[PDB]
Parts: sequence; structure tokens; C-alpha cells
Amino acid sequence: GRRIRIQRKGAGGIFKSHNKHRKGASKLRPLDYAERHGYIKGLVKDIIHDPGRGAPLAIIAFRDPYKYKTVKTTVVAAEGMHTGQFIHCGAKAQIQIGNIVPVGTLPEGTTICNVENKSGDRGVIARASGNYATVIAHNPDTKKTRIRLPSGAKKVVQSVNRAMIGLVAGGGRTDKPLLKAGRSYHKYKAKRNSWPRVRGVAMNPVEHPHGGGNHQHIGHPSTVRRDASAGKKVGLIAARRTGRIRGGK
Amino acid sequence: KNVRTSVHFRRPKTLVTARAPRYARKSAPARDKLDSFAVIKAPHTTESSMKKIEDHNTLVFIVDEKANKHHIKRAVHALYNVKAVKVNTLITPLQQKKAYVRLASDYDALDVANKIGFI
Amino acid sequence: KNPLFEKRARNFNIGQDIQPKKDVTRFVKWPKYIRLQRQSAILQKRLKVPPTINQFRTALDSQSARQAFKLLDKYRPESTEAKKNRLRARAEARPNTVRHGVNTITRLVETRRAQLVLIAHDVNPLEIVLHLPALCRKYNVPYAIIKGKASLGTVVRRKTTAAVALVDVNPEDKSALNKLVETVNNNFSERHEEIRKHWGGGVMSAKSDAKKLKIERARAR
RNA sequence: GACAUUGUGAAGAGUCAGACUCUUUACUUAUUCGGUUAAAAGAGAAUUUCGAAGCAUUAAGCGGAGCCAUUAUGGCACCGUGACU
RNA sequence: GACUCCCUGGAAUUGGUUCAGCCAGAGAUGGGGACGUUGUUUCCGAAAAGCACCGCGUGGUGUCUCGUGCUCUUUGAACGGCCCUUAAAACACCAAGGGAGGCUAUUAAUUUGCACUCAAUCGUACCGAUAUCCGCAUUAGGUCUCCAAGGUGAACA
Repeated sequence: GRRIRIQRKGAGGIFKSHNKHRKGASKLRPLDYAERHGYIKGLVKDIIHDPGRGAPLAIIAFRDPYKYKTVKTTVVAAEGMHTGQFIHCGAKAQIQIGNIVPVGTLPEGTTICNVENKSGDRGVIARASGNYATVIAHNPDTKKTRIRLPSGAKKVVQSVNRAMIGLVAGGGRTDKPLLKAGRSYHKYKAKRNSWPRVRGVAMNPVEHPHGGGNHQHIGHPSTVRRDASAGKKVGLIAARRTGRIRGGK
Repeated sequence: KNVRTSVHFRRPKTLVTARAPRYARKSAPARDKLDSFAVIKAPHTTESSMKKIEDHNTLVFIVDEKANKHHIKRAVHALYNVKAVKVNTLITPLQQKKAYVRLASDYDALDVANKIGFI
Repeated sequence: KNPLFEKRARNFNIGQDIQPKKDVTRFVKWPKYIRLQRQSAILQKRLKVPPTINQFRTALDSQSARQAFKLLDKYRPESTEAKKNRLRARAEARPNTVRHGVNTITRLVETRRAQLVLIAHDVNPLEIVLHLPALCRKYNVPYAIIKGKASLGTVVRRKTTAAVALVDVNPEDKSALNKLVETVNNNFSERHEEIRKHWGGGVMSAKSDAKKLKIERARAR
């Protein structure tokens, strides 16, 4: 047969991200002396909308400590952040919404966003609109902190990993139905080529393992193993279970 | 150990010497082949050219395809001792450069054409 | 005193006046060849060195090396100026000298004709002279690992030389050679038992040592 | 899974007769990943927030020694510190 | 020259105001001012042009006063609605902060205005379609755009 759409996606042709009008990558400041031995004050100059992203971006201006110049930072805004606000970033910054501080200084149950998976990666976790992580526990002896991620997982990080206090702005986005198909068209026009989605059973056996037959049926179990080949890994991959979830999970 | 106030290392500036060749690559310089004789090829003696000469004090020449308006001005001056106030150039569909040279009010294009021969 | 000459100090704390031009040498991003030089040296210090390689790290002390070079400079080969002056005189018409070259020195040692041998401590590749200490100790030829192949080459009117040997010395410097032999043997020949056993390297960084000391103190407390 | 890249230490068990084998653990220099315009790392020494949409650059001060012109007055030029090792 | 901005002053018995909005003790109404792109002229260009007419074998006369609009096109102003859609980048010019520096009250630095020289190279014809293109061709096919009169009528039917 021929290659399937999933196989074709890897070549990065018509499936590249549409980033002509993107305003930049959301990143905390690079870790440095100010953030490690105190705090640095920046001014929230702008709150803008980034195409393809449901959370607004905050343009924040900082003063370069080593030369006559101002440095502008782009990061997803926490709810409540406003233009003209002062954001303090460092180890000595207080517990205020929008401040960027190490997770080791926060009390249990604190709500954070833009959490650093590894010290210095500039914020990688809890960046979608309305999302947040929570500070579950600390361990001063090993200098570590347990946090709860938006997916419900629990992860251990170094106590010096930085995060922004508060949750990401723009929450509640996925509550209004996209009543029209044109709405989804415009949605994915700003993100990438992943829409519309054609069912495999509607295809021919040359393009999909599910295609073919005098009736539109899969014919084989939809649960495929983890180590299946590239052209066969379609359906519920390495599914531990199937069917409607009855109870908590 | 050479106290450094900048975290960036740039290549140190080093002396650069101009060429002092031990022999000329070319024994003698090539002679400029685009002199006045090459620049001006032959006058244009059509009815339209005659009208231009008579009515606008403008000579019409067929010139080399590598000559620009400065070349045409200088060549005309050196060949006919006439100043040109303007030079217009076109390339005909047969890839021939045709130049209209408007002489200053002092000179008479009709007299110059009479002297040259095309008339 | 002019009242208008008022001191205006600058606060360089965080979030204050821009930082001045301090020393950032240790943080400079050095070019690749410099980085490789430094990292190679660090690796040589860090890795454990077998005794036959480590024996070249311990060279003659400064005073003994100065004495050795003072003796050696008395028999430097014929200079370029001397050669120029000698050439025309000879056209109109071989004292004792320092020998050099690993092959020449090896032949002299194997023939027991060299009285003192000085081996450069920084010969690269090291296999060129890796046998000379053992060969000299086997043939009972006084030998010393001295600092500077460039220094030996200067003594010999060259750029570098792996090793030098003093085959024969004048009666004026016989006593100097004897003293040099005693000093060289005291620290090189008789200690062969320790030289064959001593393992070099294994030195950690200051930061690692500090961390280990902090851990030890914390556990003791 | 085995062998090589693959180094340096501890504890336990088992084999032997100081070695090997494993299991756990520690180190960093091989190796790998990340941040940065490679900008304050480790030891030691002294001992900016009432969350105000302002500016912050081409050193003041101190000390030490110099030069030029007619003691002095003029003008012009360095070093250290300020900026801890 | 709408919008915007400034000064005075202090508003409920609330006012101003758009087709629609909306605005005001964070200073409305009233009164008085500032700015500016689009644009207009009993003005130069300029009637010596073009146009219309009358003559001669190169002349002459006139080219003027007004109105009107749910009218169209283009331009401009000011707003409102929409997005899980938010609607380029570079070059170049200008401005501001800064005050390193520069000339030394009949000198000088320095701007201002006139006068002067120059502005290279390549394309420029014509068709652009029921005959100049692609379709075997002078083929009922296909092939990107701009300008758009009167009547009837809602109307580029």
C-alpha cells in the first residue's frame, strides 16, 4: 500500500506550523545573578494575543544590569496581570500574582504556572490557558519539591526551579461550542494542517489499515501494541483499557 | 593574566600587508579597444534621421553596444569637435544601438552632417 | 575647598546603578583551541597516571636545574657567528660538546659512554623518551628529568631537543660534574623503588574538594 | 542479552587463595541533555516592594606619584581605590 | 479642516449628544483658544494653451453666470459589529533623552537663500483575443486586471 497521513506528517512539508504572525516564544528570563541572589523588577508593557495560542502573552521590559539597554521578555500572562504592573523575578521576590520565584519558597497548595521542568529551561509546564500546577510538598534535606501537574500527575523537581505565581489567563475557553465547521477551520488555520479529519474506515485498504470492505468496519481490534510499525500504529495505542470510564480515573 | 572586562573573545587585530609582486602577471596592460572610432560606428541616414537633423539639431548615429551616453558624448566631441547637450540611446529590435545626439545651440547639426557626409 | 566638588557614590546592588567593568576572565568564552588546551591539562591532572608516565612529572628542582644548566652552557655547540668566523679561516688554511638526539643518547647509554643524561620532561609524543629513564638506570648512567625541551634546545642552539648527554668533561668542570651526578642520583636513581610504585594524578578540583569536605564535616557533626 | 567504549572509591554476600565475582551506593574526568551575548560558580574575608506605567550610559570622591608653559598661576596626563581576596 | 488637545469654572431639579453610539467631580454644559493630514480659491502656472465659430491667401470673436441630489464611483474623516480567526518583515528617514565635544561679542564654528555641474545600465513597437497567447488551425473552448453615458426600473437585472 501507500503511506498513511500519519507517516506523511513527519516530513514537515504542508504539515509545518503556521507561524507567520506569532509574537514569539513564551519564556522566562535566563537564570542569572539577579534572579539567583535577589530579585529584578520588570514592567508589564503589553498584553497581546498570540495567533494559535489561547492564552494571552505578556510583554515585560527589564533593565540590563551590565549595559545601558532594556530587555523585553515574552511570557504567557497569569490571570490578573495588567499593563503598568511591576513583576519581580528572583529568589527574594514576594508571593504575589505574576511574580516569578523558585518553587522551594512557596507554601503547600500554592498555585503556580510556567513551571520549570529543569532549572534554567525558562518555563515549560502549565502554559495552556486556564491551566496551573500546585505545590504539594517540600523536602529541604534533598532540596526538592513535589508538585501536581494539570493532568493530575505528581512530579518531583528541584527546589530552585522557577515558576510564575497564579494560573494562566484565558481560562474557560473550551466551554463555548465551536458551533460552525468554519470556526474549526479558522482555529486550525492559525495552528497547523490537522483538519478536517477523515475516518480510516472511509478510506481504501491502500491508505489505512481500517480501509476497505463492503461494510464500513474496522475488522481488527483497534488496540495496537506500542512497538507496532510506523504504518500500522493507528487506533488506541498501547491501550490499557477501553470503553466508557465508570468511576474515577 | 590579561585582565578581561568582556566575556567575548574577538580575533586579535593583525598587520595586513599590501601586495608587492615579484613579477607582473600581465606583461603589458591591455589596450582600451573602446576608443572613439569603435564607439561611433556609422551615421543613420533614414528619412526620420534626416527629419531629426533638420528640425531638432539632432544627429543620429549607430554606435557600439558597449558604449554609454558618456562615451557617446566624448566620442562625438573628439570626432567632430561639437558639444552635445543631450544623448538619447535605444537598442533596435536587431540589437543595434542607435543614439540621438542633440548638439548645443552654437553648432548646426545640418552643417555637421554636411561635413560628415550623410546628407 | 570647593563646595561644588561633591562626592556622588554609585550603588551597584541589584536593581541599582549599572554594574562597572569588573573582571570576567574566568567566564570568558574562549576559542576552541584554548578550550582544548585547558581541558586536556585538566584531564591529565584528573586521570590516574601509571608510574612510568608519572615519573616525568617530578623533574629537577629549581636549584639543581640551575646548576645543571650552568654546567651545560659551558659546552654549547658551535654558534652561527663562530661558524661564520671559522669558515673563511678554514678556507684560507672538535672539543667536548653536549650531545643531543634520542638515538645518539641511546647509543651512548647502551655503550656506557655518557656520564650524565638530561631528559626533557615535556616530550610529546612521550613514547620517544619513555625508555630512557629505565635504560639509563639499567646501564648505571646518571640521569635526570629536567624541565624544558625548549631550554635544552636553547643550550644546543636549536628549537627543542628530547634529551642531551655529556659524554666527556674537562678537568676544570670535573668537580662540577661530580656534584651534579650526586645531586641527580639522590633524587632519581636510588629512589627507583618509589618511582616504579608511585601513581600520579587523581587530583580533583577545588570545588569537588570543598563539597567533599562539607559532607565530611556535616556527617561528623 | 553479551562484548567494547568503561574510568575512580566504599559497604554486603559468595568464591577461592591477596585476588575475582556479583548486589547497593558514592565521585567526575569519558559520555549525554539543557541555559546563556558562556556575566558574579565554590571557598574565604569583612558585617530595590505602602506591590507608584519616571530617568538610569561616555565615574564622582579619596590616595599616590608625573609632564608642559611663564616659587606660585595657568593646562594636560597617568596609576590604585571606589568595584574585597 | 469634523476628530483630538488646552484655559476658566464647578454640575442633581443631572446634563451634553449621534442615524447608531456614547461622554462627564479621573472635571460635563457654557465661554475662549491650539493642531492637522483630505481640500478650496474673483491668486500665479494660464490663455500666448485647448475648444467652438467667422474670415482671408495669415487674421478675428467667445470661451460666462448660476443651481440641485437616499444619485453612483474614487478619496478622506469619524465611529460601531466580528473572531477558540486579532489581521507581514526588512531597508530607509525622522524625532526625543543624553551632553561627550566645538567657536569665542563686529572674530570664528555654523547654519540659511541664490548661482552652477551631473544623474549610468536594461525594457519601451503592436496583439492581449469568436484571427497576433494555449488548444495540430484564422478552432463556438480556456486565459489576471483598470475606466463605465441617457431612458424605464430597487438595480452594473
